[PDB]
Amino acid sequence: PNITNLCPFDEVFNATRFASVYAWNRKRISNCVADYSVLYNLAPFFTFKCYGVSPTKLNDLCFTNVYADSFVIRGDEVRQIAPGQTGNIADYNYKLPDDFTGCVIAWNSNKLDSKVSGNYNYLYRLFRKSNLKPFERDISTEIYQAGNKPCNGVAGFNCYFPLRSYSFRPTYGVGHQPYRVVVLSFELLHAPATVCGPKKS
Amino acid sequence: DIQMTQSPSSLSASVGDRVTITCRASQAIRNDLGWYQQKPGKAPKCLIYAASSLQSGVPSRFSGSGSGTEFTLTISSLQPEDFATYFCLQQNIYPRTFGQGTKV
Amino acid sequence: VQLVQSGAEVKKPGSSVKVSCKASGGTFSNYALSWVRQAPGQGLEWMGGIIPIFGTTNYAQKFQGRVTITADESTSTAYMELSSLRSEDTAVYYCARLDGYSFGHDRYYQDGMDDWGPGT
Repeated sequence: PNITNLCPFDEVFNATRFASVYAWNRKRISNCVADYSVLYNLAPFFTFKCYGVSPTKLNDLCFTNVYADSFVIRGDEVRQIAPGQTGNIADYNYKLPDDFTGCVIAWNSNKLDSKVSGNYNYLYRLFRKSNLKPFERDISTEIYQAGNKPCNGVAGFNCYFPLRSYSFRPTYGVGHQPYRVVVLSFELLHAPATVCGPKKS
Repeated sequence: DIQMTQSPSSLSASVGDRVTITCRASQAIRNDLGWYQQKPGKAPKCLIYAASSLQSGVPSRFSGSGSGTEFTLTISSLQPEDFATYFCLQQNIYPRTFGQGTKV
Repeated sequence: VQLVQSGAEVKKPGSSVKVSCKASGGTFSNYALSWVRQAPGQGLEWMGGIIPIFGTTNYAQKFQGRVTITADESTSTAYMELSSLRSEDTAVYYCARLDGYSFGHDRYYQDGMDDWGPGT
């Protein structure tokens, strides 16, 4: 009957509290059948724009191991994640390369993430002295200096704490609402490919 | 502290013209230029946050652009209350600069 | 959030001027507060900023030490002493919160608060 086994996209998508933007939890996924049909439905997940491979061909030309990331970002920064646009959150927190396979998944989370008291546990970076290459993380929290003089110490003028916060009160409209972007990455490294979709009958 | 320069103040245009107000700095700052509309005898008001990002509560006839040192504001179509003066603010480093200029 | 401030002050030279503005409505003592001059024949000008929670002060060029700025977070009032007045140094004065970065709980409010005074 060719009965199969699964690997947790239920942990990837239906987790309780996601990670922050500056330290996004990269998860490697191997040795599966990859049921993307749950991912394919446009009713739970509003945005499924794909760049490397088509959504129709996702159950073919299958890959070695896939990389699942995570985000909680505002609705005005979802378009920014995709390659070709540089801004303030895909330039210093998550740089995507010009040609890559795999694609973003964005859905609203006003019920699960927006708290009336507040949600100051999401942090991001908008000052960095250097820039980003594709696909690294910057967990370190040294104080950014905007001037020639060594400012240092507490956060004064031209000292900046580089980890700034979101504000997720539910009074805000569409545009500042948490859109939990999960971006997949597909790679074809020289190895026996073992993440490949369910053919069944 | 770096200074900024704009276009000379002699801009005069009718209703329905393309506007190309320039604003240039002397050091490669990312996007931190703001623009402020000032009417005579009145407090200022923001129009756009920083480069393309636009302030809530205003009509969408305003746009801004620029990534290096050259910075532009563009009006899509003019309005009867367009008669004002527009200022650039540097942000980023703290000693700052107010770039001046008017449009009649 | 609104800013109120006092009326017209001494014009005759040789004296020093106290001008103060108070943040009325949602008293926030973390964001940077700035002073802006405007002449009838000249554009806007920046002189100095104040952090009310820390008390650090940064000034403009060529008149560091002429400007003294005092902050009190308890009464939500910010004071401004400027000495050595000229006849050509007259301007209408504004106080503003044009920098959206809070130093207390790491928040960066994007709008820039649109904070401006009435103008005296």
